[PDB]
Amino acid sequence: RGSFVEMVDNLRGKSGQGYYVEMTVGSPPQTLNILVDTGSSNFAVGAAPHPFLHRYYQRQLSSTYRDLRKGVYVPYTQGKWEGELGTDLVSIPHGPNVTVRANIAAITESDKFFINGSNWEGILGLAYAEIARPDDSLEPFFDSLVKQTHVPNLFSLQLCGSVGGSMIIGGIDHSLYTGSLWYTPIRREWYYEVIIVRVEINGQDLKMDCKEYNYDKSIVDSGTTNLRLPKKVFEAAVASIKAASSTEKFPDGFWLGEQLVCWQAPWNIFPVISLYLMGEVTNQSFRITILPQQYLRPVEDCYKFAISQSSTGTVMGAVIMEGFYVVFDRARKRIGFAVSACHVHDEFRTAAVEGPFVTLDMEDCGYN
Ligand SMILES: C[C@]1(c2cc(NC(=O)c3ccc(C#N)cn3)ccc2F)N=C(N)O[C@H](C(F)(F)F)[C@@H]1F
Ligand code: NA
Ligand code: NA
Repeated sequence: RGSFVEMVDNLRGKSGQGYYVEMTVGSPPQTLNILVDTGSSNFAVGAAPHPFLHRYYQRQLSSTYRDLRKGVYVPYTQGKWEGELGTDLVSIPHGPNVTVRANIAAITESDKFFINGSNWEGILGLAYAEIARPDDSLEPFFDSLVKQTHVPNLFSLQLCGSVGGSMIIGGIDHSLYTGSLWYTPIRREWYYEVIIVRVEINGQDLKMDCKEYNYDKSIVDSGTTNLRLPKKVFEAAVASIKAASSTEKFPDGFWLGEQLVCWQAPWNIFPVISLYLMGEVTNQSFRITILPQQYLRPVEDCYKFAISQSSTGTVMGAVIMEGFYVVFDRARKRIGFAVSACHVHDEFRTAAVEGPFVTLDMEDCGYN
């Protein structure tokens, strides 16, 4: 409760490749770097010598592996993986001092899944059983951790935008954030779905039916880079950001993430984005505010516009999370946000989490 020195700084990454944590699977333990992903629910690890991989799970070396004699096939818009289901013993060396028997999908075939040049070999899906594959009977890693140990049912993430950060399993570390935590209800335990109730660009409202913000869902997802916005909201958001900054002109492809843009060694024209999220109390909300620093990503002085359009709803990816300490408070069905002690900023403006605000009709903002 409160202080977890052994877990601080337990994430690494490369800009553009996500954040991963060291884990061990089997007996004797096999060390693997595993992508932290709050927008999926399978613990899926490379188990065959794909050329992009530094290492992979060799089930044959493990005395504690149990075969579930069941295959899984998992396609996405981009690519897919297939593998074999089983269970084995898992630890997190820079996490709690416990070992749990967990489901593992040993990935035996993949396309456009693994990143060439990255340092991770699997994915730790931290969301709920409802979106596990093949079906909701394949219990996720975190539910196994909680069922088999005294670890409380919550974890928190500080993603520092090369990259690093902290995954605190079982608690909150107060050194990772400043000011207060504000909480939004997890609307349904599948993804970490939340409800956005207002959006402002430099404190001007987009003024849309708030149902549009959440069409068909909004989620918090450390396994995606961009702030992704429903097409209609995305149209409104860039129209308003373009206008906000038109002191400078940029090729239009830029706004679609189709070309990059460059300077040397300009931020103050770019506006802040405020998302107000449904609060814990009736008619109460709070707001989180991000900086151009989060939505303009460095590529290597050339940046990518990292807000993009979506047909799967809003996705608050690593772009949003890197401003904030984010507490995934599963025991109470709520996600807390606070200003991260490590967020990328400047002398003028800071990322911010403020409340309470009075917002009426917040349940209308949910899509059904
Ligand atoms: C399972 C999945 C996934 C994520 C990544 N993520 C990354 O490669 C990555 C790269 C950079 C950053 C950062 N910052 C974070 N993540 C790669 C493959 C993959 F299948 N997880 C999520 N949430 O969304 C992906 C989707 F549903 F979109 F397909 C997909 F489900
Ligand atoms: Na328990
Ligand atoms: Na603090």
